[PDB]
Amino acid sequence: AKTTQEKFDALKEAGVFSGYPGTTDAKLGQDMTRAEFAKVLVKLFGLKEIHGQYSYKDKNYDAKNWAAPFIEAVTAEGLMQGKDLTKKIFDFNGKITVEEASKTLVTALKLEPVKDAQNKATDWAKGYFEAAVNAGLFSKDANPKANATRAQLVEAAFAADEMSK
Ligand SMILES: CO[C@@H]1O[C@@H]2CO[C@](C)(C(=O)O)O[C@H]2[C@H](O)[C@@H]1NC(C)=O
Ligand SMILES: CO[C@@H]1O[C@@H]2CO[C@](C)(C(=O)O)O[C@H]2[C@H](O)[C@@H]1NC(C)=O
Repeated sequence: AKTTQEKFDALKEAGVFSGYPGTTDAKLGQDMTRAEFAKVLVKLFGLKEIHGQYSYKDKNYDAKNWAAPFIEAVTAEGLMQGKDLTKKIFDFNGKITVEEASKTLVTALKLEPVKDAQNKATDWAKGYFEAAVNAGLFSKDANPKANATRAQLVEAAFAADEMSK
């Protein structure tokens, strides 16, 4: 049993995570954009990329956006939907939150969301967060509304990959 840095080393090896330019530093106290997390999900679950397609109307969401193949893939898969359907906004530059990540992983893992869960999560996310908590993907005193740290995401990702046989 294996430190957060060691889990990151393993996930980086398997191409799931990448680090930052000019440094081998994992920066586990830093946040992560929704674009970066979409990639992580794609690699975590071996989803196929989707090129030449753009389903969202965010500014600079187009063929010059390195993240679009990943954002399209997690969207076809049902793991992510964006933040509103009417305006078709994904918010690729915003940071992934623990309750958002929770949604994605609970769904990818086909776990049962909890009806009428009591916790601090946003309404739409309460069953997702509670299920993610009970799966050991996030700690029960993580803040569901806070941006997830890279440490928390390494831990959640590593645990999730375990749950896939
Ligand atoms: C700003 O450079 C980027 O940093 C990103 C950090 O978060 C993740 C999910 C990661 O793999 O660590 O994605 C990284 C990008 O791949 C990119 N990294 C590099 C080395 O250019
Ligand atoms: C603001 O509405 C929420 O946005 C969340 C963004 O993160 C994810 C994981 C997403 O699907 O991309 O979950 C979204 C929630 O379902 C919710 N989005 C909607 C359209 O209701």
